[PDB]
Amino acid sequence: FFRIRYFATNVRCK
Amino acid sequence: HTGYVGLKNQGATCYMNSLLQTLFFTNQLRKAVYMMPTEGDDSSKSVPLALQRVFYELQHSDKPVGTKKLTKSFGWETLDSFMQHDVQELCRVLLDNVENKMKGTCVEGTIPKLFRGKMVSYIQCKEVDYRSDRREDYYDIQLSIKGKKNIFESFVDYVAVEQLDGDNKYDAGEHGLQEAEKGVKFLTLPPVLHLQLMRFMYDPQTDQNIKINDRFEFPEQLPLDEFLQKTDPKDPANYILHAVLVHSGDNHGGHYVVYLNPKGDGKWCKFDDDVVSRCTKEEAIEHNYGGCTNAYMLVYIRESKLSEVLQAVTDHDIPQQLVERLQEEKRIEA
Repeated sequence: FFRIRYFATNVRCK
Repeated sequence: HTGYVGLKNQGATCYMNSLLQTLFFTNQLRKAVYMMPTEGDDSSKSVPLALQRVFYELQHSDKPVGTKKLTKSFGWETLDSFMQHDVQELCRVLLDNVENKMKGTCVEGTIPKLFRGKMVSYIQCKEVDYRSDRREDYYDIQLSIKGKKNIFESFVDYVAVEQLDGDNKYDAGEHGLQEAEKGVKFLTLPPVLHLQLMRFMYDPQTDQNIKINDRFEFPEQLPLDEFLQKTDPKDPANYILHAVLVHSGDNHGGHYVVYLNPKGDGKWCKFDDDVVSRCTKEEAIEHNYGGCTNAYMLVYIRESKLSEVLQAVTDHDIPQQLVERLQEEKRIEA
């Protein structure tokens, strides 16, 4: 990720 | 000792066990999932058949239920797969495949009937009289919680009108740059309402997430008639709380548990993977507001459609050709 983002869980990148 | 059986924790599946219990107790979904013609599918790669086995095993097995063949079916066998997706993405993966499998059969259009809603998002110019309406569908709503005290305050922030003034004027095309107002309005709400609360945020500054453990309240009964455009009497948007998906921990530690009142009677249980236990209604609702343990997803069901969504599912609802095929598979495991 490279921007302010929201999630419902602890989402990580790939 | 609870009447309900849990799911095995076979590694790191996070929210999956919580989501499977939510969909399994969506009884109209469960009975419709049993109806899918899957006699000729491949057990290694058929996720509609894979979801049927988990649902049949959740209904019959006295021992904790395995999900290894289900995780393999939609390609999330890597232990990092569930951390690299949100809970709404997984639900869309399951619902897309059962709805595509239901195409052309007697239980076609189930998924849109339970989970689909109609949404409009507009842009209205202030000076000139130009408006760009945009109708689109949803199967789940993402609510903002930072600063917002309860679900009421997150729904008003979702519909609030944004001012497109300054160097942010709307490109109206032939009308040129124009001050405008953008917003979203709800047309219909689905009988089964999936609501994900944004309890997590990635800031780009530090390369890590951040958890909102701020207090956020949700009611047992949620009247949403105020936010509906063109409200109709004799069918208010009054919803009843069914599931509350809970994540406890910080930016690193985290455990995913779900609380559910199966029959819709307010009798709550905690589903901690393989351990299912009765719990107080306060532990399932008010203890999960936060302020750390708190909820990240909420499932509501319309009171009018409550009875048919949570209709009792008996063994006769499961087709015998399906039954014989699953009990086949069980015999070859031993």
